[PDB]
Formats: sequence, structure tokens, C-alpha cells
Amino acid sequence: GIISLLDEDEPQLKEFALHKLNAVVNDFWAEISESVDKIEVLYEDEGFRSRQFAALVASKVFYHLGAFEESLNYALGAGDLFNVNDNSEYVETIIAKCIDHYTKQCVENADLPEGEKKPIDQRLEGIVNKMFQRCLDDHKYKQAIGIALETR
Amino acid sequence: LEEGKAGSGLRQYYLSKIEELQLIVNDKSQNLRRLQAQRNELNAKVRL
Amino acid sequence: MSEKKQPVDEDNWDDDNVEDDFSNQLRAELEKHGYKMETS
Amino acid sequence: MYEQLKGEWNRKSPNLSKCGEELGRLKLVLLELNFLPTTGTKLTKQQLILARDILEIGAQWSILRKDIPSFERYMAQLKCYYFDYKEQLPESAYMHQLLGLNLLFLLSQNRVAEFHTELERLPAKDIQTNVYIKHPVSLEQYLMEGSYNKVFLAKGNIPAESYTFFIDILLDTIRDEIAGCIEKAYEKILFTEATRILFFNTPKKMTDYAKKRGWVLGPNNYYSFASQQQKPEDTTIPSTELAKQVIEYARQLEMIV
Amino acid sequence: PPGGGEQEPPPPPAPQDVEMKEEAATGGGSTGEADGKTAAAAAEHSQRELDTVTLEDIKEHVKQLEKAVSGKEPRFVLRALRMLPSTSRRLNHYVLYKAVQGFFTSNNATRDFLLPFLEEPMDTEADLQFRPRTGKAASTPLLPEVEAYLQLLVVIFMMNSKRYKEAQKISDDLMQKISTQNRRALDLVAAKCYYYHARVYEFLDKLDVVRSFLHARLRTATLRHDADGQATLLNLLLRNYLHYSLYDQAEKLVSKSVFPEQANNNEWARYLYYTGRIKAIQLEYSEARRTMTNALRKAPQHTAVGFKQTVHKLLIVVELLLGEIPDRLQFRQPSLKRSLMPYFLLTQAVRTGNLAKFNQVLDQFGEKFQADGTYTLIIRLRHNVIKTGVRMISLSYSRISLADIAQKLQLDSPEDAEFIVAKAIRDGVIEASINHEKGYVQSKEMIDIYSTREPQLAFHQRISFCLDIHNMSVKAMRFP
Repeated sequence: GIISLLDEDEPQLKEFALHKLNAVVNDFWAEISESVDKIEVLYEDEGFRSRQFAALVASKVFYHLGAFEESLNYALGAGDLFNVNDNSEYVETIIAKCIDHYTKQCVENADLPEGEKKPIDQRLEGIVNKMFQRCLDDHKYKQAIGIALETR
Repeated sequence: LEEGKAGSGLRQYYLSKIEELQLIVNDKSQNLRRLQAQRNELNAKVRL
Repeated sequence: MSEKKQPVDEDNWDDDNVEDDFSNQLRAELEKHGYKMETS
Repeated sequence: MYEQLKGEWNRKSPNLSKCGEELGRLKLVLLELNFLPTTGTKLTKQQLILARDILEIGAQWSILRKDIPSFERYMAQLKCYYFDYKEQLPESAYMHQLLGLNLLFLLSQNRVAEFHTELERLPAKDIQTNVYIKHPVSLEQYLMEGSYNKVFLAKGNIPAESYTFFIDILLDTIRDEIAGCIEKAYEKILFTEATRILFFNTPKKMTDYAKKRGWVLGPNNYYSFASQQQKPEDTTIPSTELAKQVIEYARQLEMIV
Repeated sequence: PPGGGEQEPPPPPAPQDVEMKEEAATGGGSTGEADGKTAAAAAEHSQRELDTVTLEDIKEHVKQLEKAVSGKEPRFVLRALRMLPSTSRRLNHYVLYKAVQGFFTSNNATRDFLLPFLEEPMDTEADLQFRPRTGKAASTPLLPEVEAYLQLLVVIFMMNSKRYKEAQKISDDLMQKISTQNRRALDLVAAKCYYYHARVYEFLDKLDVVRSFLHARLRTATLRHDADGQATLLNLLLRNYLHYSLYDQAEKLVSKSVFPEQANNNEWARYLYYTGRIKAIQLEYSEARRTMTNALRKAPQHTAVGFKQTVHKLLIVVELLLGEIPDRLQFRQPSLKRSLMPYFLLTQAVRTGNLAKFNQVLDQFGEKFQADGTYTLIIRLRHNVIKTGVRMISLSYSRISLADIAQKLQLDSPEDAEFIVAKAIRDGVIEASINHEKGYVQSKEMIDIYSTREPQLAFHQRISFCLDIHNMSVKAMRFP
């Protein structure tokens, strides 16, 4: 019942609250489900500069209750802290949502055929060639031509 | 590879999971193809 | 089953379902219903 | 080391300024060890036992200040102290009644669900021991009588302690039930018969009832006219929706087909 | 000595025959089954493994006793090796070591020496393919051995099993990941060992950290590979998160899903009993009575013996709170009889409205209720019986006076009777009108439910229930 600690508008209590969460978030994944409305207070707060990290904990609760595309929306505005983590499983699940959203947008862009372009976030297209640098550095040529067929 | 040959297997797993899912749906079709050809042969029996 | 914590922790029996309703209610009963004769 | 901390527990506080000063002193404790997850070396949980007693009296200060969100904040903290993965802790004092303060306050707001789940800290020993817990479970028993009478007789002697604020809210949640519970539906109940439950002599509460209920204000009696009430038919309209039920029902027969 | 000495040699060949061919025919058979097809799974040997392990869990396990040295554990765990068809030589070497027990002086390699033995499939260089067979080699020797329960120094070997088999979990998540189909075969094996996880801890201390480790495997199975896997993990949750506080009751809302599809059969039938006791603490009876009734009728096959009987005992507990219950000896079993005797006469006092009889049951039979933890209802069941007593009278009579039903139900006073009937109308229990002078209660017959209304409206749920089974039969027909 630490949810009541979020009522205070003073920032230094929030970093100690999330310091508790992200460590035990594995066991408390069920507890974060009721923190939705009170996380948005921090995410929409202008004086709260951790909204990049607050978008991650907002993606964990929605992933717990069955929401996916909404977590991908928060992944956009999550800044560089979201795309800097390549570790374990969480990297391959987000790129499966992001690159599929990227490759279905590029096919849509080729149907314009020119002009009246849809908005393309620099973060979703930015990790394309960024993670593609991991290919040429790994020297494996077989999938180096594969990304070009993906994005078309 | 890290994108990658570990992830692409999971990508290939989805297809193989659907391939087995499709094979289950195909196994539901295959034995159902017999119920057609049977009655289709029975449709030739009334014509026989 | 036997998994999880399952293992961790005519006849007169059929009539006994109705027969126990006789135990807590109205006995059987002969004597009392036989005493009601001369009551009124 | 550190402190002074418990020195303000015995004297409590004259006003809310010292209560905020103790909360400000508690902030330094929340900056270092915070609430969790330090197992230790369980000696690092000793100041947490010292932190409990001041959070125990903080809930006593929260009902003194009447603030609801702070009251559930001190309780939920202490709720997770005993819920913590280490169950061996020294015994405290105020732990007893504060488990009942939020218990009786939650009975005043009528929620039945969170009432019994708060006693789940020691559910098997509820009926067995802890007379402080025995009073509310016997108090809820009287609410199903209902009481009214038996509650006020048990309201004569309570330890309590600090329940005085909550038994006043326990009034209002019972007081508005005299209008809700007794009817529907009765015919007519005499003047002094309703006064027997409401006590007092001729309060403005029953006068407010004559306004709110409406219902009826009769001489030396109260009436339920008219009649018993509203005389439900209920309706001849549902014949419509019965034809609507056949719509999808005949459609389900065509789905097979 | 000569009589018992000559009878020692014959038995050990029996584990050298059937127990050999247990994992020789199944494991050697599941080899090609897990190399391809692998539809689903199926891999029916993993379900045949349910007909072995559970059969071995009585006799013989791996051991036993029987009069061997317990050398079957090191035998199969060494010299995997493996390679192309020479794996038969490994089974041949398993036959060669059978004579070692019968000829030379037999030595027990279990326990202390089992620590490097579980590393041998990795040390044999290499496995090289099936972790479930080595998971079986890290389970079937050790997990059926847990049934000994000596508690001294071998529990850490049961923990060492949960260690090296967590190294099999390391090979579970890292290896494959693409059309694995071994995980679905392991979902039966990973289930069991995770069950043995919970069981071994219960003898020492309930697991605080494994609760966090449970959500690990829980969440990571979604969405990548989940078949029957998260259900068994959700069973671990609702099992212990029930017996231990708190908040775990309402947790079922965000988890479900369901999780579909329910597997395997009775395995999900008991799950409705788990949440059944939960929803019983939510005080909602109607959803609790249907999930408890469905828990018995969906649960095959037993025997033996009281494992299904004891779970059925506490299952009808929700029927005590329903207010409508018959005498429960129709559910009695001669084995469950002796255990249900304190709980038997309880419901016999529920059918009656006597306080002196009901309170005497609580005093004498309250000792048996302490192990069940059912004391939550005994305070609210008094209000349940008074509803059954008044329903018995209100259904038997048109008009019922408050003064006549006062002492008959022994409410003893007119004032609390006005409070009960008021709350009875609030709960929709009674339709009786009340004429207050002294006062008295004058009711009337309730009718117009008739025919054209309730049966045809209920038949909307009956046919919608039946037409779905038409699809259930077609779906089940499409697999063959």
C-alpha cells in the first residue's frame, strides 16, 4: 500500500519509490497494475525529468494487464534510456514491435508514392541503422542484405 | 548477431509454432478432406 | 491426480441422508404421536 | 547513533508542528535505509522497529489530525512491516489498536471485503486470542442483528483505544440505516417505537427524516403510503424485449445451421 | 543366511528389466519423437511419462530398496555420451553394469557422489541435444527420492537438484527458442520440478525469493512460447499465495486471460477449486458454488485415496454458506469417513435452527476446523442458517407471523425480528409484507413466474451452452 506515497508533489520521494519498485518489480508486477492513474501524474508532470524512466514502468504495468501497443507508444517518448538496453529478453520483444511498425510504415510510404508523407519518428528509424551497425561489425554477410529487403 | 540468430530463431519459432498450428488446422483439414471425397464418392454412388 | 500439493495434505448410507433428518426432527416417531391420542 | 527519535514518542505532540518535525526527522531514515529491501545482518532492522513505533503513533496522530490519506499511509507501511519476508520482530505497543483503527474506519465506510482481509495477519488467532480483535468481529456480529441496541451497550466499555473518533462515524453509517433498513416494507410504525432506536428525546434527526424520507409524517405514528410502495406491475413493456430475445435465438439456430 | 542369501540376486534384475526399459524404450523412443514430429509436442511419451513417474512414485521410483544398492541413478546418468547410432552402446553399457551389482560387492554412488553426476551430461562433451532427458536424469533419480524425507543433509541435494536442473533451465531459455517443442514437453517436466520446488521448501521455510523467481518464468513465457506452461506456473501462485497472505485474492483479475487453453484436463479442474476457496473469502457464494461443483465433476479418476477426498471435503464448504445444502454423507467415502466425522454433524446442525445444537458443534468439533482454517465463516454462518430456517418456514406457509416465528426460530424478541426481516427484504430473500401494530407479519403467495417467462428465457443460456459444444466436438474432430 505504498501507492499513497505518490500523493506528494515533492520529487525526492518519487526516486526512492521507484528505487523500491524496479528492484522488486518482478515480484510486485501484480502490485503495479493499480498504479496506472498515479504514474501518469508523474509522466505528465513538467517538472518531472524522469518521465523517460517513468515511461518504462508505465510499459511494465500495461504489459502485465495485457496492453501492448500502448507500451510501444510510451517506448517512443522514453528517450535514449529505452533504446540503450540490449540485455536479455526485453530487447528482442520491443524490436519485434518497433521494426514491424517500421517496416509496415515504409511499405505505406512507398504507396504515396511521393508527397503527403506520414510522420516518421527519428527514434524508430534511428535504431534501424544503429542496430544494423551491429551486423557489419559482426562480419556476418548473410543477414546484411536481409534488412534491406525488410525495410524495402 | 544478437539481433539476431538468437532472436530470429524466436522469429522462426513463431512461424514453426504457426506451422504446427497450421499443421493442426491442416490435420483438421486432411481428415476432413476424406469426409468430402467420401461423400463425393457417395455423390458418385447415387449416380452409380 | 496426483500432483501439486494434493497428496501433501442399496444402501442404508443412501437412506441415511434422509434418515438423519429424522434424528434432529420429530424422532421417528411412535410414542409421542401415540401420546397425542388422549391429549385432545 | 543518529537519533534523537523516540524522545518525542512519550510526550506525543501538542500541535501538528511537532508531528511534521517528526515526519521530517523520519525523512532522514527514509533516505538511507528507506522501507526495504535490506535483510542484513538483521540488526539493520532494529531502527525499523524504532521506525515502527513512531509510525504507529503517527497513525494515532493521523486520526488526531483527521486526515484520511495520511491515516491509510501509516497503516499500509506498518502493514508491510509485518508482511515483510522476515517475520521475527520485537513486540510493540500501539500495533494492537491501530490494526483496529483502520479496521473500524473501514467498517464505517461499509466495505465488507477489506474488513476481513486486514485480520488475515493473524486470522487463526482472531477468535482464539487478541481480545482487541475480538471486539470488532463481535461488533460486526451485532450489525447483523441488527444493532443499534447491542452495539451501544458494548459502546459503554471499550479499551478502546482511540476508537472514539470512529464510533462517531459508526453512528452516522448506522443512523442513516434506520430509514433504509426498516422499510421497504412495513405498514405503519408508531411514533415512540421509532424513537426507541433513535434514543435522544425529540431530535432534529427524525425531523430531518420527515423531510428526507417523504414517505409520510403522521400524528403520533408514521405511514408508508402510498402504497408499500409504488405498486409495481411491474411492466407490460418486456413483451417487446421478449421478441428481441427470439431474434438472436433464431439466429443461433441458423448458425449451426 | 543361505535361504535369504540366494533370494537377494533375483530381484535386482527386475529393475534391470522394466526400469531399464522405462527410459530405454520411452527415452530412446522419445529421441526420434523429439527430433521431429514434435507435433504438437506429441511426443506422447511426455504424457506416457505421466504414466511412469506417477506410477514410479508408488513403486519402484528409481529406488527402492527391493534389495539393490541404488546404483541405477549413476548408471544412466553417466556415459550419455552421445553421438550417432552408437547411443545403443550406451544402453548396452547400461546392461553391462547390471552384472556389476550382481557379481561384485555392490556400492552406492548416490547422494554425495550425485553432485558431479548431474554435471556429467555436460562433462561427457556433449549431451548433445535433449535437455529433457537430462532434466529427467536430474529429476527422476532425485525427485522421487525426495519421498524419503529424511531431512538431514540430503535436502541440500534436493536443492542441488533444483540447482543443476536450474542449469537445465539455463539451457531451457538459452538453447532452441525457435520451434522448440521440447519446452512444451518440458512444461510437464518443468511443472513437476517446480512443484517439488514448493514441496521441498515447505519442510524448511516457505519461499520468499522463489515467489519473485516464479514471476520470472511466469512473465517470460509470454508471449514467445506459452502452451500449458503459464497455467502450471499460475497454479504455483494461487496454491501458496492462497495459504499465505495477502492481497493475492484480487490478483486473479489482472493475470487472466484464463489462461487458455485449459490443460491438462483435471489439472485445470483443481485450479477452479483454488480460486474457489479464494472467491469464498470474497463472500460471493454464487460464483463460488459453480466453480466448486465444476471442480468435482471435472476431476478424474483417482484412486487413491483421500487426496481427492480431502479436497472435496473443503470443496462443499461453499455450500454451507449458500444456505441450501442437503446431508453431505451422500458424498462420504469409507476412507474419508473417519476424517469427516467432526465436519459431518456440522452441516447436520446447519439444516436446523437450534442455537444450543449449533454452538455445541462449534465447541467439540472446532478442533478439526483449526487445520482447515475455515473459521472465517463460523461467524457469518449463523446469519446463513437463520436464512435457511426462515426460508423453510416461508416456503412452507403463505402467511407467517413474527410472534409465532419468534420463538420457533428463537429470535426471542420482536425488535430484532423487525431487523432481520428488513435485511431479508434488502437481500431479496423474502417477499412477505408486514402489518405493524403489535406487530405481526402477513404475507401472500408469490406467482406469475408461470411458464412463458422463466423456462424460455433460461433456454437461451441452455442452447448457447449446447451449440458451443457442437463446435467443441468439431474442433476435437479436426485433430485426428
